[PDB]
Amino acid sequence: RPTFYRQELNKTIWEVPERYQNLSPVGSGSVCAAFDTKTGHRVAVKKLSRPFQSIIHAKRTYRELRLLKHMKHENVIGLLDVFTPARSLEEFNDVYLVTHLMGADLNNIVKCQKLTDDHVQFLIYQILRGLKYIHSADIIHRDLKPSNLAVNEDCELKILDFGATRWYRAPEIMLNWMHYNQTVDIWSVGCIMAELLTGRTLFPGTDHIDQLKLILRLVGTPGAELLKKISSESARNYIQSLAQMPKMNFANVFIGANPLAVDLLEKMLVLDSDKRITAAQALAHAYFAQYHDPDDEPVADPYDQSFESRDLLIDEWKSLTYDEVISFVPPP
Ligand SMILES: CN(C)CCN1CCN(C(=O)c2cc(C(C)(C)C)sc2NC(=O)Nc2cccc(Cl)c2Cl)CCC1=O
Ligand SMILES: CCCCCCCCO[C@@H]1O[C@H](CO)[C@@H](O)[C@H](O)[C@H]1O
Repeated sequence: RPTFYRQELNKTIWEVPERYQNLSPVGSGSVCAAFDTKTGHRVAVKKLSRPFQSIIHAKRTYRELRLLKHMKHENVIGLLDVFTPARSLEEFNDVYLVTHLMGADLNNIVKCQKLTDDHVQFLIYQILRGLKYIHSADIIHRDLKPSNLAVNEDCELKILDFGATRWYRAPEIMLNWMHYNQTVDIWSVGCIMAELLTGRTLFPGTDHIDQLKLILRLVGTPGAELLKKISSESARNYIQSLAQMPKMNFANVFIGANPLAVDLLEKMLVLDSDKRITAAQALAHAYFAQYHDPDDEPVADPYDQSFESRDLLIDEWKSLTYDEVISFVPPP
């Protein structure tokens, strides 16, 4: 069991093994960049804030540990290490997670290099590939946007969650529809891709209602087939009252873009989540012919998330979390 050492960073106490050097704040859990003096590579180390404060917190701690221990894909954050100072369960009250440091996020790439059609094809391919793997474990990202995308200098990408966000949110998450299918994340990819093509935020809503108005101006007011599914008496009368926007002709909107990009955008940015292309379908889209390889778009091992429907005690969440810390095997 390594020797730990205590350090102070922007008001936070950090106890990590010696192995991890040159800590410097990256944001606020909180996250430091560090040098792994054991393998020679830069890492990001996340310290979980108040992991066991609530039942909701204690569960979310367990969730994060479980999810990350299961993600083993090129385009999704992976776990290099997980550790705690605590030599036993009684002492246990802090959690740290370790991943590969990617040096920049996608907003950074976007505000200071105008991207080629070839770049957009590569970056969105990678999001979809990571997303196929995510979706096959039955997991929904729900908060996909450029700041949750890590990119290196070869423009290689991983999907992650640092925890407006609204600009990339599916209109149904902002109406609290509640079931949500995995294409919520495909609506996000549409917003990300549009902005990679344009250099501009597709939907810069000022707030929650402006967001929705902006979306409705692009895609139009809901079609009969969609109105049809609004089981809620509620919505329907309100929507029919609105300025009855027709769906904008996307070719006209994303003018000079590759026509396969446009066509892929029309298949992601559909109001009706039942009609949006899946991550799998999208990888087979002709827009990605240069990068597509059906033998190299792997799906995840079965993910046991029976724990999600469980209501347990803080002490149980914590002890479960501890066993997950103990059982961690690092990758090669
Ligand atoms: C209900 N719910 C889907 C929304 C809230 N979630 C967020 C999702 N989550 C997560 O923990 C989560 C899920 C992820 C995918 C993309 C695979 C979907 S990535 C990630 N966490 C993460 O990226 N951590 C991290 C980031 C930078 C540096 C370091 Cl060092 C690390 Cl450890 C688990 C916690 C929770 O409850
Ligand atoms: C302002 C009008 C925008 C509302 C967007 C509704 C489109 C979401 O799409 C809907 O999502 C649900 C999954 O949560 C599905 O159950 C519905 O069948 C599907 O049509």
